[PDB]
Amino acid sequence: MIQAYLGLGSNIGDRESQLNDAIKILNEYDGISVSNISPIYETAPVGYTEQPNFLNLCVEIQTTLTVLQLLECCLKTEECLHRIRKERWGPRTLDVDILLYGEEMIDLPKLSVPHPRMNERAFVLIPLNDIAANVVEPRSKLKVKDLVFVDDSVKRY
Ligand SMILES: Nc1ncnc2c1ncn2[C@@H]1O[C@H](COP(=O)(O)CP(=O)(O)OP(=O)(O)O)[C@@H](O)[C@H]1O
Ligand SMILES: Nc1nc2nc(SCc3ccc(F)cc3)[nH]c2c(=O)[nH]1
Ligand SMILES: [Cl-]
Ligand SMILES: [Mg+2]
Ligand SMILES: [Mg+2]
Ligand code: NA
Ligand code: NA
Repeated sequence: MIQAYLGLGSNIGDRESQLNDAIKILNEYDGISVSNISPIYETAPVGYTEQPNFLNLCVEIQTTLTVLQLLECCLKTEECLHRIRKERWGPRTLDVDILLYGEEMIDLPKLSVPHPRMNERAFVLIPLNDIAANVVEPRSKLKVKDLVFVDDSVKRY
């Protein structure tokens, strides 16, 4: 059994209902057991143009899946939630990102763990710190509580 952390996001549709449904679906896969869920935060979009605000959270799982098996479950969950994939990025019903998989470092064309952008994302680190403050991010070798930073664009929902 591996302790892993997922980052979830939604910025279109009924954001909160979609996040809750996603967690339930994730938990229903054999080999994934949801053990903790952060508070939900409303967050300003980063890395693109002006877009509707996100609801973001983090989830702790105990898994017996390999990290690629896990990734398949994450992407299937997005499909259950009807996520649209057009030529250009836009708002999405659900995004399920693998943040951390134990202390492992994976670099494959289809999978990068720890997530390559997490250490500079408040919408990740603030909810992650609520459930994983003492977990080590293996690239930096820092605990989450030593990466997190204050960011007024991330608010409790
Ligand atoms: N840690 C990770 N978690 C989830 N998908 C990952 C991943 N590392 C790589 N991927 C790949 O990323 C592909 C595109 O996923 P998307 O969800 O569209 C990116 P995004 O989550 O919108 O952007 P972001 O990575 O900047 O958060 C997936 O099909 C998967 O193969
Ligand atoms: N707050 C926040 N910003 C995030 N930026 C990304 S990737 C660029 C992007 C893609 C589509 C979109 F509509 C807005 C921004 N994912 C995010 C997330 O989950 N939360
Ligand atoms: Cl969508
Ligand atoms: Mg994603
Ligand atoms: Mg993402
Ligand atoms: Na399960
Ligand atoms: Na790579």
